[PDB]
Amino acid sequence: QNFLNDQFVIDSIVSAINPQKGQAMVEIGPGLAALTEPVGERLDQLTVIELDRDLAARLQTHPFLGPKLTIYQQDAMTFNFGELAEKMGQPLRVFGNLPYNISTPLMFHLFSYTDAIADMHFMLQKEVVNRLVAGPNSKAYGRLSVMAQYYCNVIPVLEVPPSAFTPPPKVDSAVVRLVPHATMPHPVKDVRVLSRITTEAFNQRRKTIRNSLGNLFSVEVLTGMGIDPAMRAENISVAQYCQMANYLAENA
Amino acid sequence: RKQVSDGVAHIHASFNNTIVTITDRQGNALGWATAGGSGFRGSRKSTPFAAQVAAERCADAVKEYGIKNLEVMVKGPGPGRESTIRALNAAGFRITNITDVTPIPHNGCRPPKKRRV
Amino acid sequence: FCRFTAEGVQEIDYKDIATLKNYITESGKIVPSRITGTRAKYQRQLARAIKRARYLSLLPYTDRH
Amino acid sequence: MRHYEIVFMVHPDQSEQVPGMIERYTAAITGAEGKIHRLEDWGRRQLAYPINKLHKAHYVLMNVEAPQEVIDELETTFRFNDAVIRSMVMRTKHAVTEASPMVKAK
Amino acid sequence: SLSTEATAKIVSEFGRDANDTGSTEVQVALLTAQINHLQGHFAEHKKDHHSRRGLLRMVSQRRKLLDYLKRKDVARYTQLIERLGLRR
Amino acid sequence: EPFDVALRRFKRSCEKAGVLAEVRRREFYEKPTTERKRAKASAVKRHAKKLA
RNA sequence: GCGGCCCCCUGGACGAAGACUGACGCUCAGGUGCGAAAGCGUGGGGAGCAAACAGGAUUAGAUACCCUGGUAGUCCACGCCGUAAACGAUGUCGACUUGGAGGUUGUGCCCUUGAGGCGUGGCUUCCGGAGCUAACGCGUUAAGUCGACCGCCUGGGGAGUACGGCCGCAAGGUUAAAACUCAAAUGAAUUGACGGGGGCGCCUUGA
Ligand SMILES: [Mg+2]
Ligand SMILES: [Mg+2]
Ligand SMILES: [Mg+2]
Repeated sequence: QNFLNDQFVIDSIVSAINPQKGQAMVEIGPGLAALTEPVGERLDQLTVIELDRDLAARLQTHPFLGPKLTIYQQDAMTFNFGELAEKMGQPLRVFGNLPYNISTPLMFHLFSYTDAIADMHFMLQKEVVNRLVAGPNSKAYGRLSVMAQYYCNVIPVLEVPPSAFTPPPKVDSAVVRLVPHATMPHPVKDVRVLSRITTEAFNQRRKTIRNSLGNLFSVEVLTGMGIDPAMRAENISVAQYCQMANYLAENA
Repeated sequence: RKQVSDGVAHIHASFNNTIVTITDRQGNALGWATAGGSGFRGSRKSTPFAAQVAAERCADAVKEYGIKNLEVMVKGPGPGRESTIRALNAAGFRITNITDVTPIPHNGCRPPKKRRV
Repeated sequence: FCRFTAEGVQEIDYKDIATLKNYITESGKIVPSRITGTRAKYQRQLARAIKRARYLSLLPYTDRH
Repeated sequence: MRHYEIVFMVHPDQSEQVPGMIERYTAAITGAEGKIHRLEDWGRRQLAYPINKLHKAHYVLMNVEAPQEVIDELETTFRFNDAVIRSMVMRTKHAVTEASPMVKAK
Repeated sequence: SLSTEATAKIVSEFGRDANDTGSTEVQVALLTAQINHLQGHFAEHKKDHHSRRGLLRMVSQRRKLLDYLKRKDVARYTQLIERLGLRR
Repeated sequence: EPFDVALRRFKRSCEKAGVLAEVRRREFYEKPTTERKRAKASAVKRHAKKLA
């Protein structure tokens, strides 16, 4: 597990977040006081979840912070952010740092709240961030990056050396921000069709899509959509993936 | 109520459990017991004692069906072979054929992968 | 060794079940050559012979069958 | 031409037609201008394990020097003739005339 | 890989007498006959690469012998390749 | 024929058959490189005793 | 790389004893072809196993380690890819140069036979002399002594990475930089730590 150590990049992250009132801000994983303090400072009042009840006591008893935040002590994947968006008057800014096994769940739970979230701002490991922003025709591309880029516009904020962290890992990591689309540029009939199309395709990414999505559609459907079935799964943009999803859903 | 006597006894022993079953000469089951039904779970389920107790439970079941003769065969890699068959010597029968009948393949199909432990 | 070498020097054999029985376990498996005392040349011939003898049910494969 | 051993076994309940089989196959050999150096039967003989759920089946040997062609004929005649339950053909080094140990035991 | 009798026909054709074996003519002839025969093998046995490694050795051996004879005597070379139809 | 002497006779037969050692070792597949390495490792682990 | 058995076709090798050709040889840039495992292509097959995946557990967390499942794949025919610590990390060919204990496979002579015992090729394993080697070690199957030709290296990173060309269905392969940066980077071997020990203050590794 990790949390940051050096004021230069702490200050860079909290300043790049631009946390002020007129925003429905909520931290998750406040962790070490050093990086939760500047955001709880700049916001006149701030909401937070900590997963740990002991750290939640450490910070809630801290007079810089307990008087200056409202604090919650539970697994955030239980947490009803759609009601917190109502209680905070406008859709949320959700942000912070974590041990990040939970990362994959965080994204899906955030996406379960794409209406209730205004934006997300989080640190993550280099490979998963570069995947999350990957262009369709790259080895870094794939199913989770597809779903992420489907739900939101995604934007690297800044990148951080491993010696910057309190227990310094071996692994460089970056803060990234993302934005649930105000209207989906890719309208879809359902997301489960996307999720299964993408998993089938990426479970078979070395073979032709005739030997991946063509295990379900015909070649004449695919070419009828304007898609060459002789491509590989990692040639395919989210645009034609959502077109396939709509085709599956509407022809079923 | 049926009384017959010609008996084949099968011991099916494994590192989780030992089943024991009694059959006629035809191979038709007369009755059976395990260890797990003897009541032991987890670690106790695969012990020489639990395999004796399983044999006692079968010995009671055959008292109702047949008891004069038995031919006992043994299978699976598990513990308690001696323990369960000497528990057939309880209410002892007149038996003479013993070998295992443990399945050995002549280079049969791919076993599971080893545990990463 | 030299007495077992004479067993090889004298003969090369298949269908002599009486001699094949000198080189099998009761469970029907082939005996390893070091235990037979015979030289590897004859061990190969014996193995080939035993395989044929099993094919024609002259010898069992196992104890049971 | 190639010397061969041909060795085969017949169902106990068809063992009576075995002379007719020796006729059919020996006529194929001499009708190929091949020659024969042993013909033997070892009677009904018990099996180390069941063949086709049977026991006691009848065993036969030939030592032969026919051209390759007709060996495949009589071979495939074994897959046609269900009275033959198994056969093995061996491209042996020489013609051999001394009786089988299965006979010499008598 | 040839019958003694096909070998006998070839050496009694291309050879000086029955005492000759391995005059260049004898060699290239029996080697050629073998190469001709093996076309029937590989025409079925496409995947028999380990066998065709021997064929490659044989055709190159044929080439080497022919070229030696060509520089040693063009007449023997030309009448021999004529008889075998070589440089086909 | 005492039951426990027939049991000893049986125990000798299954020991001579090696069947528990076989079914023990047969429990998993193996990448053939590792039994190759283990085989030659045992071969030298043996040969070191030959020297006196 | 090749392992049940039989058949059918088929490659190479070694010994025997002559006979025969008559330097026909070796090496080999380009070139050509063969080339594990994985993956791809087209159409089958799919028992067992099993990336991915799915679900149950474990753990501070666990993405692992555990379990119950499970697709691709694994199999086959026909295409492709063309890489592996594809390593004896040891180019190919030829000559020479102490020994010793085996293994395997021909062969000759002697066998008193049957064992034996004199020889005598081939292949192959382990010791080790000389010599060689930074040292480790290699050592007549050289890493000794040498002859012919081919391949390859020129500090460490940047980097087998860029770019271009080629090649590939795609993966990728292949050929292949430089800027820039550092005073090293590296091989072997010696002595303490090791240490967790392990045995009995002492020898010394379940670590
Ligand atoms: Mg395929
Ligand atoms: Mg494969
Ligand atoms: Mg490159």
